[PDB]
Amino acid sequence: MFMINVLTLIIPILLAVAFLTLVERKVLGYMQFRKGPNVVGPYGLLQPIADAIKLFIKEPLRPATSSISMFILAPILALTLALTMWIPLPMPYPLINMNLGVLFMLAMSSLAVYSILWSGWASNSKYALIGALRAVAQTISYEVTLAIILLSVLLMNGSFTLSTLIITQEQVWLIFPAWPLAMMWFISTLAETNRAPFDLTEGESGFNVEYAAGPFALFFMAEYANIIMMNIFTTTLFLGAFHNPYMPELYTINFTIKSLLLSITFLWIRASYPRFRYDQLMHLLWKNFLPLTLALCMWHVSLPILLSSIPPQT
Amino acid sequence: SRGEYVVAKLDDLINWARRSSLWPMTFGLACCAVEMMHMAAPRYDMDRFGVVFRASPRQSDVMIVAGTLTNKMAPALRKVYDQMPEPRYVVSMGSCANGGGYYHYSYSVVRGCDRIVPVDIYVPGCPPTAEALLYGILQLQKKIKREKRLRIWYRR
Amino acid sequence: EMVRKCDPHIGLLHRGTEKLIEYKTYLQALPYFDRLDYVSMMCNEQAYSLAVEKLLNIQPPPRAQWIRVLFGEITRLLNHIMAVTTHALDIGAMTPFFWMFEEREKMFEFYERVSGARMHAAYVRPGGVHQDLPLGLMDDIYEFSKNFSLRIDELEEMLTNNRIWRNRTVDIGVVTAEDALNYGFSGVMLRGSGIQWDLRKTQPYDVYDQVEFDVPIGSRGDCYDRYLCRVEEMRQSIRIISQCLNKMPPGEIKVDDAKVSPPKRAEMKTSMESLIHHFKLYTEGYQVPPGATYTAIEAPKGEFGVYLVSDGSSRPYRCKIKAPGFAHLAGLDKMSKGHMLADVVAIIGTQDIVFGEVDR
Amino acid sequence: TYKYVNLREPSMDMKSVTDRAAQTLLWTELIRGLGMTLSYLFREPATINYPFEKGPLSPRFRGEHALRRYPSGEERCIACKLCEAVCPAQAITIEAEPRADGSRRTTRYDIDMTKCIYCGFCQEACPVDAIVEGPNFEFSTETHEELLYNKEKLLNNGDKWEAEIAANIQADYLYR
Amino acid sequence: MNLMITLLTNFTLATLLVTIAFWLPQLNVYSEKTSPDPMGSARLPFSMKFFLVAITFLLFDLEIALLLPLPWASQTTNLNTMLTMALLLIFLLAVSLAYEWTQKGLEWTE
Amino acid sequence: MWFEVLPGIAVMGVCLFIPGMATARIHRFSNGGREKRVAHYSYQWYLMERDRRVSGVNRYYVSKGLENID
Amino acid sequence: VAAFLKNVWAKEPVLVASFAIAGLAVILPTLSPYTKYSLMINRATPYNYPVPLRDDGNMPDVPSHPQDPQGPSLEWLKRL
Amino acid sequence: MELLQVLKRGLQQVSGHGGLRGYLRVLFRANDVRVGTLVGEDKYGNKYYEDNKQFFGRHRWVIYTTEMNGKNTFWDVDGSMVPPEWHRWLHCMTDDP
Ligand SMILES: CCCCCCCCCCCCCCCCCC(=O)OC[C@H](COP(=O)([O-])OCC[N+](C)(C)C)OC(=O)CCCCCCCCCCCCCCCCC
Ligand SMILES: CCCCCCCCCCCCCCCCCC(=O)OC[C@H](COP(=O)(O)OCCN)OC(=O)CCCCCCCCCCCCCCCCC
Ligand SMILES: CCCCCCCCCCCCCCCCCC(=O)OC[C@H](COP(=O)(O)OCCN)OC(=O)CCCCCCCCCCCCCCCCC
Ligand SMILES: CCCCCCCCCCCCCCCCCC(=O)OC[C@H](COP(=O)(O)OCCN)OC(=O)CCCCCCCCCCCCCCCCC
Ligand SMILES: CCCCCCCCCCCCCCCCCC(=O)OC[C@H](COP(=O)(O)OCCN)OC(=O)CCCCCCCCCCCCCCCCC
Ligand SMILES: CCCCCCCCCCC1=C(C)C(=O)C(OC)=C(OC)C1=O
Ligand code: SF4
Ligand code: SF4
Ligand code: SF4
Repeated sequence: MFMINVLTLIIPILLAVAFLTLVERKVLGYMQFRKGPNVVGPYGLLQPIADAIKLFIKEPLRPATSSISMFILAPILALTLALTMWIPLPMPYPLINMNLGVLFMLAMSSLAVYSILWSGWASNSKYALIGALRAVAQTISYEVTLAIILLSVLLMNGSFTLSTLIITQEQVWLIFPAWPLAMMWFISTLAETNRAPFDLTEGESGFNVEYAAGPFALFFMAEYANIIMMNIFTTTLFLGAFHNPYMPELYTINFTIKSLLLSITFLWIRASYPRFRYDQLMHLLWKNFLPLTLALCMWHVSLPILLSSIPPQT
Repeated sequence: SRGEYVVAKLDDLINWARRSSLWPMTFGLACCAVEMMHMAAPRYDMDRFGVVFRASPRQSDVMIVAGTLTNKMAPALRKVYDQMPEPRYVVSMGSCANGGGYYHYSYSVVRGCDRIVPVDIYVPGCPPTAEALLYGILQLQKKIKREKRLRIWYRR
Repeated sequence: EMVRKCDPHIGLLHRGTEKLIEYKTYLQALPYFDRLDYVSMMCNEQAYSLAVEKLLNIQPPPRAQWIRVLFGEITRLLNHIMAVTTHALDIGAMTPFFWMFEEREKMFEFYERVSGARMHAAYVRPGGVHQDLPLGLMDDIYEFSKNFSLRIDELEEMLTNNRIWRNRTVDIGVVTAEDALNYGFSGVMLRGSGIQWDLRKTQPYDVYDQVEFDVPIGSRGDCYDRYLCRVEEMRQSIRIISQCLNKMPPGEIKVDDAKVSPPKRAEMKTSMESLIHHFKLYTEGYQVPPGATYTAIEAPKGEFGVYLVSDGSSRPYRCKIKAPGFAHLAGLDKMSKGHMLADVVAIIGTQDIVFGEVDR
Repeated sequence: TYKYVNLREPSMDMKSVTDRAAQTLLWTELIRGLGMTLSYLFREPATINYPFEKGPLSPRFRGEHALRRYPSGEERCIACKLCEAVCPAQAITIEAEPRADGSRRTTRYDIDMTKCIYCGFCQEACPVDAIVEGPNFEFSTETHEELLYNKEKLLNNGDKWEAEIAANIQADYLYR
Repeated sequence: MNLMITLLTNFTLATLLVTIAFWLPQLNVYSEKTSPDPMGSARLPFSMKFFLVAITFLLFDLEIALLLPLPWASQTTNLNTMLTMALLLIFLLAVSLAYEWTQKGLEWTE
Repeated sequence: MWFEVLPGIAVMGVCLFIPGMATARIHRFSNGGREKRVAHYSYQWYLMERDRRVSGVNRYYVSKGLENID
Repeated sequence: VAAFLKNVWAKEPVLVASFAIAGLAVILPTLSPYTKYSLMINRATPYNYPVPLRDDGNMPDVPSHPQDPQGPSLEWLKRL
Repeated sequence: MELLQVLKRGLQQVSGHGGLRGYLRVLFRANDVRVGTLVGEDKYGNKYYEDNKQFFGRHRWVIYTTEMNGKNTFWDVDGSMVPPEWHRWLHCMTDDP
């Protein structure tokens, strides 16, 4: 019965990642004054199915890897960590209702850089390894502002419990007291997922260009699971919805609409901006977001004390 | 028999999925690149057919040779074609890719890209219009639709 | 991260164009110029036509000159749309590419209505243009021009005040004026550095002394001022197109020397001299008097010139093609020193480089 | 007669400095760009439904070649080799002889469509309107030699497309 | 226990999809490929700057590890000392950032 | 036009709606028509194990009220 | 000192906002009338059992019942 | 409210193809459901439609026949299935069908 709950979590994750690709191609079509896919299915609804069947019977590139074992373990780790970030998500009830769900998510997203690192070293190209090291350095850079923005917000929560974050936002959204944290958080989640304007794995060859089309589709679907997940986590964190404990589907519809609009905001940002040069997003992290994030971390430490609004522990 | 029916339905499935998700690697060699970009432009929009805009060469399904193949770039074309995973296809766009074209008698031009790679669709024009190139891509999809891989495998 | 040396190896589209010109007549060698700067077709047609007409001691009729300047500025819009939108597509702004290629598609419809081909028209010929405008074309060019300023406005809304676009272009590819003159740069590559030089002002050709337009001058020599110069040249090209539509004269469109331009088919099928002239212009071709000219225009990439040598026959003895991309890509190595690997793609963008005219 | 792009010295009073700082911190031009992209989201796209909807053309359009006939069945081509003399790519190969009734007619009229540059110099060199470059652009092949047209293929293209070619010439011959 | 079941299910689904993606096109008998990089054969050049940003991540991440018990630390009854030491740790992270700034450590990956 | 993208958004939104609705209904099915007991702290687990012992049927969610005393 | 402020607010407004927010976070808890109430609320929160006192006979300020008048009251927290 | 007029136009596009069966027929063959004025039908079964309210490029279309010269063109529609007398009109070489 619990395994039914695990499958009703993880199989709709795979379906929503399948159709996020279609939604991205359609929304980027209409924002680029064209259509998206509308031939393959009715309104293109069979485009992800056709494309998945195409990729799973495409020939393997059959490369020379330094490690066979890390070449197998990098997609396994990417998919496993992409699926374990969902299990504490309170929507309105988490699958695993853990007391440190925020810190668990922060740790399991910190572990996601080994997929990039192991897949880069598993490729024998030195250029793929250099691009992998640039992607890892970008990601661990933006993890700093993830951790500190998240800490500064949870100073208003009182605990690392994700389910308490619904109770925190019953009177107001937490984007009202923490909109600078919210906007730096949103750009930091944009830079965690190698998402445009921070997609330097498509700027002129990434880390996973040496895989077959099947494992490349697995990396791709882990990345889009991370995108949908970080939008849901941002929605829980700043745009927390109303919850009737006798009608949980009201909260589910509300956070689902907000998370869809936030994922479409990711799609709409990649359809609007040029890329950063690599040192420019290093400049954006280390010289712009991190001083503001430390200043607001001091502010959200000292502000519940000066207003007498320290939240409860329990 | 029953196995004949199963390989017929499975060939129909895999051919549907391969033709309905063609990913092109376009060689922007010469003027035909501009008309490929018009076949990607919002009037014609290859992406509504599932034909994405600028897939990377290690994951592409068709190689659209759009422009003049000179002798100095013939091994680069061959190397990219060798790096493409199967089933790979090659569309020859325009007269210089087809038969050398206006530079057929030149000292420096490969007389048609068919001397270097096997070619599936020859799209004629100088340049062929973006509608004519889209016609050639739909004819390539019809060529993939009538492939008989598992049926010939079941008969071999 | 820094670029110490940039060595551009070219010749990957060297097709021996101007040796193939040496065996073909002047009419036969006209459509090679459509394919050199293959986003600027009728401008290169105009440069070759002006070279041949300068060597022939004839001149086009006034309506031919106004049609050539009209379609030269339509061509200038085509090339600056290609330039700005692919320069943004390579950096990452993929969306105004698709927004501007519909207006680009409508101008290719203008080419196809006037000649029959969407790109390589072979329409501007030595003597004038090949064929007159069809009825209703100038109304549709007016309906295009009435709306194209808003397309430039929304392109400029996307890119110009955007801080990410400014961070990719503001201190990148800075060329001093003295180095831009010494490296043989032309067009925007000069005018971005503050050099007040445009060939349609200084050495004017067909009716550019009769149209009124401004010349955008940059102030920092960077990728960003060259971007703003190309956007403002789209503005001023719309201005020239309005002045060409209002001041289009009546009259013939070929020179009325039937020993240079072919007669009409109605008189070719009726008159003996016109059939003889039609025969000899489409088999032998006209003879050009012996001499070497250097005729250059302000193409949308810069000074596009032809050093054309006739020996008296109906085929060129020599046809050297000066293109701006050759000198600009020779200056690529200087312009990328002290910059980064993602700045070199912005420098290859701000030099509007098409390798058909680079490699010939 | 010239203008200075980017020669604005920005105002340094507290109003304009606070405006630029609000633009930097509150990302006003980024929301402007998002608004323009959102404005295209709700426009109708420019995408026609090929193959069912076709791109607009004109009677001058230069597509697939065809040999034409008179309104009696007699072919117009009288073997004068002007089209292959003017042909800039030498796509046309012509051999001729007098046929059984003594008419000047071709026995070889080849057009290599993979040398052809589709510029239509042949149809304007032609003094009898025999060769035309017709309206068809959808004639892609699966094999290279299916684009090496002989006289039979060009005459069949003329018989196939004459009802359209004649009306396009009727639309355009007064400009010629 | 439910967490171990969930981790095992996620790992098993990931390993299953990886095995399917690595062995479903192996059933095809396509062809044997011979196929005889921007760098030609040159050794991987070390860059000091990537190592500096990785160590700067590690040091600020240790400072983050100190900062992580603050939502529980605000519940204390020694609030003046807690607030002083909290502002002092964020200030020392800021001073580490300023020293990394002003000695050109944040340059060419700024 | 722009409502052509809404079928894919509807499919993806139903797929995002499914896990929360599923875990709410499975928690109410597995816990006596009520929410799952949240035991983050050892006092809550202590009362929960007390409920499992005082229910008699080894299920904490079987509640016993005034009828279980005299 | 006023020209320096406008100069750095024109050049580096991120750092001006950073040092302004940091300076407010430093000085403002020592200026607020509510900082006393944070301590008062944290000591009013009963994590532990209130272990009773053996009544010796003379403790007039220790109640015998929770609803007795003597003892610490939290009407200040109910009102605020 | 003008959303109601939009939905009524969608319902009469369902009605305009002769109900849900012909509606889904043109939806899965044309990837397009809008109704037009039937300009004509050739000797093959290709049907030609106008809608001058559509923008220039959408305003003329063809619904290809399901069988032409022995071939089953139900799903395999082809741009070269258009006869030359309709090829002027469909490619907008003339105003005249
Ligand atoms: C979670 C829901 C959504 C949240 C909002 C996000 C939605 C909108 C997203 C739009 C698309 C963004 C795409 C990526 C853009 C990346 C570039 C970018 O923006 O860089 C950030 C830029 C970077 O600066 P820059 O690069 O533009 O400027 C140049 C920088 N120097 C000078 C160093 C060279 O700005 C920031 O870092 C600002 C971050 C937020 C700051 C919030 C400040 C709040 C107010 C403080 C007080 C101010 C008043 C004075 C004191 C008063 C005291 C009482
Ligand atoms: C949470 C919900 C998630 C939902 C996700 C999916 C959303 C979209 C679902 C699909 C919508 C309808 C798609 C219909 C496609 C067209 C099918 C069709 O008609 O194919 C015709 C083809 C050939 O037929 P033929 O007889 O030759 O035609 C000649 C007629 N004179 O015949 C064939 O090709 C053979 C028949 C193939 C039928 C395939 C139909 C679609 C399959 C979709 C699978 C997934 C559906 C969702 C599963 C979960 C919910 C149940
Ligand atoms: C190359 C190898 C393969 C790589 C791919 C697979 C591995 C990577 C992806 C999976 C990562 C596994 C993470 C396991 C622990 C996660 C942390 C954790 O347990 O947090 C949840 C929770 C803490 O919150 P709390 O509510 O306080 O505890 C319950 C008290 N009421 O704590 C609990 O609820 C406690 C539950 C019981 C304890 C669980 C212990 C799990 C088994 C040990 C680790 C197994 C994995 C080892 C390898 C890890 C990666 C290297
Ligand atoms: C014992 C018998 C069974 C044997 C095993 C078979 C397993 C089931 C396989 C699916 C059914 C078999 C038929 C497959 C399609 C063949 C028919 C076909 O392609 O018809 C063409 C038609 C569209 O026509 P077309 O010419 O492509 O369009 C031009 C544009 N007007 O195409 C259509 O209308 C759409 C066709 C859709 C194909 C089916 C739906 C997608 C696949 C669903 C099953 C696999 C899903 C796996 C999971 C994917 C990832 C979530
Ligand atoms: C006291 C409270 C706690 C204070 C400590 C914690 C603050 C939280 C934020 C931490 C920031 C850490 C890094 C700060 C480094 C500052 C030095 C610096 O960056 O100098 C160099 C810079 C010129 O920049 P450059 O060298 O070119 O670097 C590339 C970017 N252009 O030079 C500059 O940009 C000049 C910047 C310095 C002047 C800033 C003045 C701000 C005034 C705000 C209002 C008053 C605040 C009062 C607080 C004390 C101020 C000293
Ligand atoms: C368990 C398998 C589920 C299906 C596989 C993932 C969903 C399909 C995504 C297909 C896809 C699309 C559309 C796509 O556009 C794309 O290119 C950017 C991919 O990466 C290679 C993709 O993988
Ligand atoms: S076939 Fe002709 S128009 Fe096309 S790229 Fe070649 S030269 Fe240019
Ligand atoms: S269109 Fe031009 S290249 Fe083609 S056959 Fe005619 S003259 Fe020769
Ligand atoms: S097609 Fe015309 S130009 Fe060519 S040989 Fe025949 S009659 Fe002469």
